[PDB]
Amino acid sequence: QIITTDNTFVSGNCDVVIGIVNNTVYDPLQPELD
Amino acid sequence: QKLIANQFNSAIGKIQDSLSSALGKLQDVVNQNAQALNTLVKQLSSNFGAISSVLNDILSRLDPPEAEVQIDRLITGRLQSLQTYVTQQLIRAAEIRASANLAATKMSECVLGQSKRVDFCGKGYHLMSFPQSAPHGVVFLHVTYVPAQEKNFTTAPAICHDGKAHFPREGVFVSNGTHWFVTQRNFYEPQIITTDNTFVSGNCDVVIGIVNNTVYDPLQPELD
Amino acid sequence: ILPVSMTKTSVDCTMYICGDSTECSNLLLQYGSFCTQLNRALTGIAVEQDKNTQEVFAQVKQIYKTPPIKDFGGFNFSQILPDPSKPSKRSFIEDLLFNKVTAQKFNGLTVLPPLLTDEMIAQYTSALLAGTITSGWTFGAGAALQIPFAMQMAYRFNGIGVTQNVLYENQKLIANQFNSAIGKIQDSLSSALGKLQDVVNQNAQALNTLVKQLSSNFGAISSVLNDILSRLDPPEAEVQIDRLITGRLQSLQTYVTQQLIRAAEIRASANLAATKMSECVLGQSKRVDFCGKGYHLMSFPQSAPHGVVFLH
Amino acid sequence: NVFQTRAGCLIGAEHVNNSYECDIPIGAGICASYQTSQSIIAYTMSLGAENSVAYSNNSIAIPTNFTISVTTE
Repeated sequence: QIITTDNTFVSGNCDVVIGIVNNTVYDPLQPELD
Repeated sequence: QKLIANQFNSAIGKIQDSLSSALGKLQDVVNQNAQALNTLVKQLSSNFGAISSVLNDILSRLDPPEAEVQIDRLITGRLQSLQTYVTQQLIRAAEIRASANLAATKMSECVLGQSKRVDFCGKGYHLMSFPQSAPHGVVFLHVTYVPAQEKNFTTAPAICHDGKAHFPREGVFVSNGTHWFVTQRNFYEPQIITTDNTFVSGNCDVVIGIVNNTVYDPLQPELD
Repeated sequence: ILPVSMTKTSVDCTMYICGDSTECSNLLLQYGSFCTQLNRALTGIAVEQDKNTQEVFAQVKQIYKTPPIKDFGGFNFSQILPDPSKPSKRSFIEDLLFNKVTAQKFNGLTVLPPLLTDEMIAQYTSALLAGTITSGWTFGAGAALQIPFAMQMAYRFNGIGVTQNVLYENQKLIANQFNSAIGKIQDSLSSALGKLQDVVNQNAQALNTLVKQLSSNFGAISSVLNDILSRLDPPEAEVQIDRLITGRLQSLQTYVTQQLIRAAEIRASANLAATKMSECVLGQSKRVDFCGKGYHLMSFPQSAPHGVVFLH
Repeated sequence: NVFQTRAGCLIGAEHVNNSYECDIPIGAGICASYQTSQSIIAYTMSLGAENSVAYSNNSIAIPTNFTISVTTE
């Protein structure tokens, strides 16, 4: 499934993690509010 | 909370009445060990084919070369009796050892912690436990939740809405006969079907039993 | 496969050591308590066999029964449910087990019947089955609560961390894999039960050894004490009989000591079976490899002579 | 009274067609108990009350209330 703000949760800036990849998170509830 | 506290306080009172009205598992260990000892003492007065069961008496009535072949029989018979007692005590110690290893496991998993292991910490779903000491043993008071009064309902695997199939996140779909609700599956507490209560997967064709209904979508009025 | 019990055996210590001989009987009294100790040990082993069997099978209060309509969402249990078509109301797999596993009331040896008959034990395995397939785990924790079988299966899937839509989207496939897998058990068994069979072999070997020890002389002039009494006068007959008493005592002591050690093995196996019944038949276990290999979904009990079979 | 069983021949107990929980075990499925005048009776034990569960392809039972129980081991 696509990466979304309800598939995921945040914690801190990206560099705190030893291994991380850049990608987009779609944020679907924003389109639903729109 | 007040109901649950009253049920708990009431349940402890029943334990006290039951014990003041049994401990057979402990008592019969004490009885078995007394029987073995009294049997050891009784074996002393047996003759084993000797002229008397008393060594001083044999020595009073026989000279040494005749006395010794009588005394060798009492030694043989008493050794045989002790070999029997020590063997049976070793076998009993293995049972008590297995029971103590079980009790140390219940202390670890029922008194510390909470256990998912069905019927390990008493019948029903385990809440917690308390130890109490007993002579040569231990008593666990196991506190358990038991689901009580219950109602029949109609139910469906999934809900079909905009051609999407919806499944409950954390509950089960139920109907009072006219309306559909989602509820937690150990305690009846109904709620309307929502996108916060559900997740979609695929279209309505594949699910064997599936019922048409509305999913609420809670931000839709808030567009106003 | 687990052993649960062994044949309740009792031996009259006097009847084994002595025939009709009052002479032998009167000499045996000089050894005091040994025959009382040997009877207490063997009756202790005997009552434990019924307790082992109760603790495995008597988990349930109600005798649950399946509906007339076997509509379990495509899953088929006919191999494992009872046959009403026959006097012995075992399931097809239970008959197949009972036929596969393959009287000596002589020198004071006796065999006591078990408390629950084989038909009552098969009625408990049927109760455990019917409650499991119509209510999932709930009949262990309290009342049986009905639920449709495809939903009880959706919860077993969540219990192993797979989302429930994976079941409903694949229900026919999963039912076919299940129905197919049950068939292979029937082939595997009809085509072994060594765990149960060797408990039977071990007890028969021990009893035949007790009977063979009767014909040994133990250094006496004969192994028949009527022959001794016929050919000798009392002061010589008694020491020859005292040899036979000594050898026959050592023979029972050996047999009972070995039987106590074997009883402790079967007791450990029965407590394991009662735990597997509790955690694998009722409930669903997180304990890796406890309820068979892979992730546990559910299990079914089947009765067997002196044992239990779990289909995990 | 005289009665004959897989467990042996039993004397001084009355055999009945009823079934109850096992009070004193005799063997091979038979139990004995003191019952009504008051007498020793011998009988085939019952394993429990039957319950045909109300199964259907769309029916479920939900608990509406709970009990807390304390139990002794």
